[PDB]
Amino acid sequence: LAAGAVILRRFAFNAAEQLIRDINDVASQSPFRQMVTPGGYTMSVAMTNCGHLGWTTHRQGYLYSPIDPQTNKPWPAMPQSFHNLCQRAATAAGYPDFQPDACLINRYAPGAKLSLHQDKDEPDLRAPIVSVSLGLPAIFQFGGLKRNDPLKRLLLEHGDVVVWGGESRLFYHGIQPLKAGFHPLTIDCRYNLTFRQAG
Ligand SMILES: [Fe+2]
Repeated sequence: LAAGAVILRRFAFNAAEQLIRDINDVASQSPFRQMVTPGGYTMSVAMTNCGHLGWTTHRQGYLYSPIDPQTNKPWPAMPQSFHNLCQRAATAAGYPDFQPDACLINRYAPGAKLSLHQDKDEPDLRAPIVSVSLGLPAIFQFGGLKRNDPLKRLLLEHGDVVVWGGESRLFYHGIQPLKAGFHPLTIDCRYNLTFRQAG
């Protein structure tokens, strides 16, 4: 249970193949890189973006930038398949006016994790985040408004779409070490797209 969250399991199953082709297309211009946190530690989750803006780490913290700091080129345009799926997901959730300008693509290798954090770099925290999972299953862990609040678990599998709105939007969250295994479309990893209204 998560207030404001609309869980649409296997919603992106049909679009999955095209999404993976489009991730590889995005990755050819802006490669997956394990971003260095402000404290000097490399993240285990490999990331990249597409859209006008893109999430990245820098010296003084976290920010959205229209430029990829590794390639020094802008982030690739958001694929049509990405726009179409996010629009369908958002509309089904009660947000037909949601128009993302940023999509953070997370790649999880076996054992890759993401510790507890909040997504608060966006200007309007009332605007939801559309999460699309592809490939190997992962355990999404979440608390509440505070970091010491009781942790709940949710498995996110291939094609699972969640629209994190309302209270759920501000929840402290993370991903547990990705269990090893096989998936027909991604081989040995998990991909996660998080559409954001960043401008
Ligand atoms: Fe997050």
